[PDB]
Amino acid sequence: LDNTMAIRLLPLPVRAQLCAHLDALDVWQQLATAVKLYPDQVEQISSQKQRGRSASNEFLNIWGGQYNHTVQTLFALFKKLKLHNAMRLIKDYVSEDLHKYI
Amino acid sequence: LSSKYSRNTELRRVEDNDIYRLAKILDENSCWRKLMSIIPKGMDVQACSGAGCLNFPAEIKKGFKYTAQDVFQIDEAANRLPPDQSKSQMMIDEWKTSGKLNERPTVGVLLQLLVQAELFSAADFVALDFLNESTPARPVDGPGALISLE
Repeated sequence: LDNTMAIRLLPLPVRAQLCAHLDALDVWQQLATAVKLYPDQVEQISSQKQRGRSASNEFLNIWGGQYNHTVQTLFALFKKLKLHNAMRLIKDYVSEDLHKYI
Repeated sequence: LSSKYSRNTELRRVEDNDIYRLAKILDENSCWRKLMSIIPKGMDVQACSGAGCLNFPAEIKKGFKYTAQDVFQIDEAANRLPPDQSKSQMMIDEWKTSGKLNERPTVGVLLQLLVQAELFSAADFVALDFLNESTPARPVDGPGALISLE
């Protein structure tokens, strides 16, 4: 069922589009809360953002990096938080059978 | 299995390059600190190596092997070296040779401790690459859990 690549393997181009989009929407805190990241993880993201870096990229670094989550799981998270345009940006790295939810 | 290592294989016996690949994984988000901090003190390593043989709550009654201070020595020494220096590598070099008789850490003990700290990227790597086993199960809640599509 889940044959998608690990989030950490997402090509830089698509990753940059996704993060730029999520940062504009400013949903990093919503993402972190939804997966229940710990205080130190939340602060690490907030911290990176204050330093001018992408908050969502840091979220992917933590959630995708340490927990080895897949693009499909990321797709499901977006689906739960109704981030449809985020889902569309990664539709090409997920099974076509899931495009109905976009 | 026709795996490279077994749960009873001591970490010091694992090929240096294999430990290095694991180290780079643990270097991300400074996860080596999380693993190092929960290593139980005085474990009967061989007895704890088998699957489900390391009862973390029972093992920690004897306290933890390292303290927040032992973790610093790794940070300190590595900070003197170039930015690309692997702190996880130094952590494992110290841990792998630690203990006396049946105190030397093994792949099985490492795997179970990785799971306890939710270091799934490292745990999946150890399960697949080292043991040729399937990736460990995920919790139902929290950052390590999977998300279903309605």
